[PDB]
Amino acid sequence: EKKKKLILFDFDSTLVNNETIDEIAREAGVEEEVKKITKEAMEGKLNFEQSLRKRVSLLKDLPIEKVEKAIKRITPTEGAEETIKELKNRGYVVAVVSGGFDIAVNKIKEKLGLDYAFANRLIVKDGKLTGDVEGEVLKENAKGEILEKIAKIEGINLEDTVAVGDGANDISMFKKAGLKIAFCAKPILKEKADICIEKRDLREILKYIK
Ligand SMILES: [Mg+2]
Repeated sequence: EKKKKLILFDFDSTLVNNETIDEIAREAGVEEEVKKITKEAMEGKLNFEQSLRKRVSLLKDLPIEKVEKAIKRITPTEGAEETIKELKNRGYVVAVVSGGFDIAVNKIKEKLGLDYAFANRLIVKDGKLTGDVEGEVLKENAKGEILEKIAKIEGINLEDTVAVGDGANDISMFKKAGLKIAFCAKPILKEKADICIEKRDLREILKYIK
């Protein structure tokens, strides 16, 4: 009869080792420029949505096959599946909320056995990226809105939620969460975290969760 907890994870650099957008940028020949903007966005120096639309536009015309080649290089962070299975083993609900893309996130949702997955989407036409991106994980308070929505669906009080993030777009998720864990995170998020983990193994979060 114990109560369930809801645990939300950020995708890029948290559940997986890579930054999806930077990997696709490599295939489009704009890795350096995109990497730089990604770093500023995660450090909180830029509005997230404007920074993402700017990086995605540099991907215009990339064939879908090259997008997949970049996605295939994405690997799960050390300890990811074991950690998710242990949380589910306790009866907890687990979700991934990402400013990244369904094309990468959908895969990991099934691979790791997550209950919820929210991400943006790359627009495609004639088998190539158009350079646009649309979705519900763009606005500054988007992740916090999703955390509240999932918690309501599950009947779980916000005090019983845990957010694990690593970038500035995880700040709104931290505002609503009962426990805030910064996983090998940028300074702007570490300032706001309850706990900061710097060892790159997702199982390290289990020590802090009953
Ligand atoms: Mg991240």
